[PDB]
Amino acid sequence: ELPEDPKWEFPRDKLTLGKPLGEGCFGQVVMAEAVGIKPKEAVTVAVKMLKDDATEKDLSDLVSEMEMMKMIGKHKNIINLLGACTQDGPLYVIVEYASKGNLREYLRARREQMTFKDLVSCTYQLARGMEYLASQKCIHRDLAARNVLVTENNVMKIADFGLARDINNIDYYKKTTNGRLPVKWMAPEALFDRVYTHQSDVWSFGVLMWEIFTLGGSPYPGIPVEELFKLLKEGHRMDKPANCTNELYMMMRDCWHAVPSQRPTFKQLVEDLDRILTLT
Amino acid sequence: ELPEDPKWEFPRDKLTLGKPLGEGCFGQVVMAEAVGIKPKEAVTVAVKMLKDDATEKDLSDLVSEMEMMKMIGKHKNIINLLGACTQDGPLYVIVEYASKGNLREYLRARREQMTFKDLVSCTYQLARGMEYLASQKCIHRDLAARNVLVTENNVMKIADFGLARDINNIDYYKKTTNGRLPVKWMAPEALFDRVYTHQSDVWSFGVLMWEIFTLGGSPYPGIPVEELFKLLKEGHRMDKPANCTNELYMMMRDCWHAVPSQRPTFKQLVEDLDRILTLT
Amino acid sequence: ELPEDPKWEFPRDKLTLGKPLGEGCFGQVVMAEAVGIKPKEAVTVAVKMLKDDATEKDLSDLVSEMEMMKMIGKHKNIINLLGACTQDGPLYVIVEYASKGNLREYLRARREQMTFKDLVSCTYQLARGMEYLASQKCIHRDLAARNVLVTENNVMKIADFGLARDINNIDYYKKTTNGRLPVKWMAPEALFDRVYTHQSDVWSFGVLMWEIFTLGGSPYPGIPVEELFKLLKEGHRMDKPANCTNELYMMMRDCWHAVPSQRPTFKQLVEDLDRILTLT
Amino acid sequence: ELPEDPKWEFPRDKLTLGKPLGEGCFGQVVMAEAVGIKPKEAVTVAVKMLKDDATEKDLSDLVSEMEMMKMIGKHKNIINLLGACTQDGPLYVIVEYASKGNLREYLRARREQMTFKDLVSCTYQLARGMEYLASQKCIHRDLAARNVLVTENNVMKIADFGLARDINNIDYYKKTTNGRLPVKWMAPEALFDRVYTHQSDVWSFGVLMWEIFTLGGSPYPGIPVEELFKLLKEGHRMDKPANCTNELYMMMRDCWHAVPSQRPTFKQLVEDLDRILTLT
Ligand SMILES: CC(C)(N)c1ccc(-c2nc(Nc3ccc(CCN4CCOCC4)cc3)ncc2Cl)cc1
Ligand SMILES: CC(C)(N)c1ccc(-c2nc(Nc3ccc(CCN4CCOCC4)cc3)ncc2Cl)cc1
Ligand SMILES: CC(C)(N)c1ccc(-c2nc(Nc3ccc(CCN4CCOCC4)cc3)ncc2Cl)cc1
Ligand SMILES: CC(C)(N)c1ccc(-c2nc(Nc3ccc(CCN4CCOCC4)cc3)ncc2Cl)cc1
Repeated sequence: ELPEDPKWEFPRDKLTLGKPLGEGCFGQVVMAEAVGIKPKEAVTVAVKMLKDDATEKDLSDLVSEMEMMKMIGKHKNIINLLGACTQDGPLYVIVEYASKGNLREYLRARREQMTFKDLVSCTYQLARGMEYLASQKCIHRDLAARNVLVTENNVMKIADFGLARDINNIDYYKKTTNGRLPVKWMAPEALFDRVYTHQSDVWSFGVLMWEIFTLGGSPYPGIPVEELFKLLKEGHRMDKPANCTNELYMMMRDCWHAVPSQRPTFKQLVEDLDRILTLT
Repeated sequence: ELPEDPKWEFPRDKLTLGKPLGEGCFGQVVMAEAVGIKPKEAVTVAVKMLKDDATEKDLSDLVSEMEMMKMIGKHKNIINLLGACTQDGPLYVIVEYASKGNLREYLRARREQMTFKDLVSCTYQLARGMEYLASQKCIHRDLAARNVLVTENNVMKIADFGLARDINNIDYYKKTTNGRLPVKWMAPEALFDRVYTHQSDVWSFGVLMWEIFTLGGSPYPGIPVEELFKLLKEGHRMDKPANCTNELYMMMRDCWHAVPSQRPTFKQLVEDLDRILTLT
Repeated sequence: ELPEDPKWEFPRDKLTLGKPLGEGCFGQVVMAEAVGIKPKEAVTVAVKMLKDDATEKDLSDLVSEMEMMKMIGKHKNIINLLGACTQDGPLYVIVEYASKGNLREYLRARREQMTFKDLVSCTYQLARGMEYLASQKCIHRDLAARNVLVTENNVMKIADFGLARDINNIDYYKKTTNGRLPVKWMAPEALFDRVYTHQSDVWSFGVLMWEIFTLGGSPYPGIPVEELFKLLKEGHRMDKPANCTNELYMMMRDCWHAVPSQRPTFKQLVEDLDRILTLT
Repeated sequence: ELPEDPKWEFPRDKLTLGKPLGEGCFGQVVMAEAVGIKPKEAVTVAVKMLKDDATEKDLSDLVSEMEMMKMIGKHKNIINLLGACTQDGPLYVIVEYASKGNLREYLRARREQMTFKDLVSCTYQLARGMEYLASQKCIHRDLAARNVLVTENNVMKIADFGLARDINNIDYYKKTTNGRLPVKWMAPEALFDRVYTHQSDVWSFGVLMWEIFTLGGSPYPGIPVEELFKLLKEGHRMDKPANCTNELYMMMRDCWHAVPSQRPTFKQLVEDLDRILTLT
């Protein structure tokens, strides 16, 4: 059924599936080996594919993710699309491999020992990735620690574009009902007003920072998602994590302004975060 | 709520609403006069706006239509977006005025007297408009006679982009359930397979030709939409209209091939239709 | 395609279509004559049917309306389902005929002369109809003046159940995104919280009262739907119509309490409205 | 946010969470102990709850499942709803515990040794459960081996009602787009025609039988979900599993008739399956 794309197509015989990296929401990812880089030698990659119980939504999400990674482009703070097996056979999305795993699990481990200087660097990389994304006119809609992978040598890479959208010409004003996004990372306009913008992503980024500075802590601790709907309206916000500069918490609190225009842009988070690193 | 766009914004005091051109599915259009073209004099235009009972879908559709007309661009066989009043007040979408009305009502009238040479010219213009649209990577999804307007001097213009989509980077494979498109103009893959492509639009164009050559006739005469679901699967198609070249009916029948890839592209319909006109 | 229902099926030869009563959102209604009541003589009825450009949504809405009117039952303040032509041919929904037309247009006319005593009676009937509906565990979701018909002798009848739902066992908590309901009649939880209950309908009823006491006035005069989203959050409400008891406006204002549980039930509106009538 | 239900409410202090039984699609289930049966002693139960990354869909699904289990009722071949913690705190759905696990994993294990007589008994129980469900006017929409649990003493229990629907008064004709159902278990009308009936469930049951008689085999072996769309149209079906009576395969093949009305009802599968067991 799927159409063809010559520039991205990759021969099935040059791929050898292996150890399953983990099951997802609309499929699963397994470790693999692919012959084709321009050296033409075996480099380790990750292959996202469907399961037996796949639904049409699962199918459409994975295809969407493949199509998003193509328009986004090449960047070091995001996982790059290497190749894909679409023609005659099961869909395979070939992306780069991240040896350390996901940011959440990574952080919760080292609590060798990790430093504060690292956390600011870690956050800065992510700010850079999101700045680029926003420049490409793409809204992620699912920014979280679990969705950030870390390779060998510790490079921060934003992953999982199954829910991302192309905002180049269309913004989906009053069309995005956002019922499939995790509530604890959603901005108020996303939850109640049927809209999603770059400013909505900065809110989520704010929550991402909290996860980092708590070493993989779960947002709104002790507060179930079901009561968060009214609390968010009341103006409730999370408090400062013991192990965070008073300048950092103000950045978080800034991403959490009820009014979208009053929140900082990703370019701003880049400049300000760059400053703090130099003075660390 | 709506963001701003300087290049397209138009002052409310320079607009004078008037005679209602007709009610639609998600609002209504009225005749107006606007001072701002670069002469700076009063030119007649059409203003699309919401009604009192507007829904959020109605709202989102109209905004979508405005955003689509911006990425599509300037073309003579499509109604151009002139201006828009978004800032502080009711949304107003200012597009050009078509004096004769819609193709369907237009055709059903003259049955002075109209010629066959006209019908081929009429169809050719439409083929040109759709070729351009496809080039801009836009799928209309609602091509029909009622959605084609004709100005003074008889220029064919494709209108109503509330259902159109941007296919530049994303195609919506297995996501488009297409429940809001008129069934008698829908291609089989659109109705059953959760997809919509340029080839799907050629099918609809095929039905548009039938409407033209029957002088505003209603597709599948005597067949209710409710039984069309099974008939379309059986391979049922419409027959040749008495007042149509045997070469024309083959073009229609070609747009109606169950397999999308076996249908002609819009560029082909351009070349072939151009040929027939010269020999008319 | 549609299944069969013996108890409601009505022979096509005993029906004679006629004057079109008006076009709708998902079809149209025309005046007709049907032989079959138990006298077996020609009684005037209204037939709801699809148009040529019908969509699958239009189709599904009309079928839904037919199925809703069956579970709701027999009541004088609601338009009753008389019969239906589903088997072999175009779907026809046969409901009773209302000679005066819709409440909105009706009211805007007489502004012979109508009295205040009438308006309270008119509102009381509607309160009775909605009480019954709520008892049948049905949420209308589209209560408005335009959706209330008035027969000969002036009986108030609630119509148009295409958007109504069955709440008997399922309530659709966080599933109802409500994007197809007119915003000026929607309750805040309906617009922002992805829920709809009987309390949501009382809000709409509150707006219905305003329409009545303004003689077919348009809600939130001078305020476009697009700015109503923020105003509703601010706590903005409509003010008292000159030609309304100070006791009435308090009932309206009571249907408009931000908290659903603080609004009056339909049974309460019945008792209180019954009181005022006796003292009029 | 969630309303209250006295007859089903269960005190949080009388529940002790424990070992996680496994993660799901919209939450997770953990083993627990609850004091309240009418003995008033500690009985093991299973608690379905949300995770930190829960979405509004996840939330709405779990609530839907709780509401479905209430209207369905008490039956031995389905997992019964014991209690629920909704008021003030995280939503907890308390259902009965199944010690052996899910049918799929169960079967794939014993391939002590299991007999053919068992498989017919196993299939018969499931036929009984589904007959009852259909009687209650509920469509499961997700019948599969993975969704059938087996308790101690080997009783077959149908689980996971997050996707189930109430068909009592409404059937959702042309409304059910079914994009969240696993394709390998879907009936053709479900996949292409926007409908779902009891006959659609018999198809899935047909696939369930295949899973049983292959000892937890994966449907359409070697055929990826992506090519199944065209194959299903071509009339392709699965072949007889080596370890299945020629009378059984005919029952499967009967559930797989393209025309819904030509498939057997659940009552029929009950009578016929009951016959074969007696002669085993
Ligand atoms: C979102 C989701 C779930 N679909 C998902 C899951 C995995 C990935 C992913 N993971 C890795 N690399 C990697 C390496 C080690 C481990 C750790 C695995 N773990 C360690 C502990 O023991 C059990 C296995 C995990 C991942 N590389 C690329 C990608 Cl694209 C992306 C999305
Ligand atoms: C799709 C829909 C309905 N929303 C819709 C409706 C109208 C238009 C539209 N119509 C005109 N010009 C025009 C001129 C005359 C008549 C004829 C009007 N008619 C003639 C007979 O007497 C009654 C009025 C009709 C239109 N110009 C621009 C536009 Cl954008 C577009 C879409
Ligand atoms: C919601 C919608 C639009 N689909 C719709 C439209 C019409 C009805 C409806 N209308 C009537 N009776 C009636 C009588 C007179 C007039 C007045 C007609 N009007 C008067 C002025 O001149 C032009 C025609 C209008 C209606 N009876 C039963 C029904 Cl079920 C229901 C819904
Ligand atoms: C659909 C889904 C996933 N959400 C899901 C998951 C679990 C259940 C469920 N499971 C059990 N009992 C049980 C006992 C043992 C094992 C085996 C667990 N397994 C064994 C092998 O080692 C690892 C753990 C599994 C389940 N009881 C009641 C319920 Cl309601 C229902 C749905």
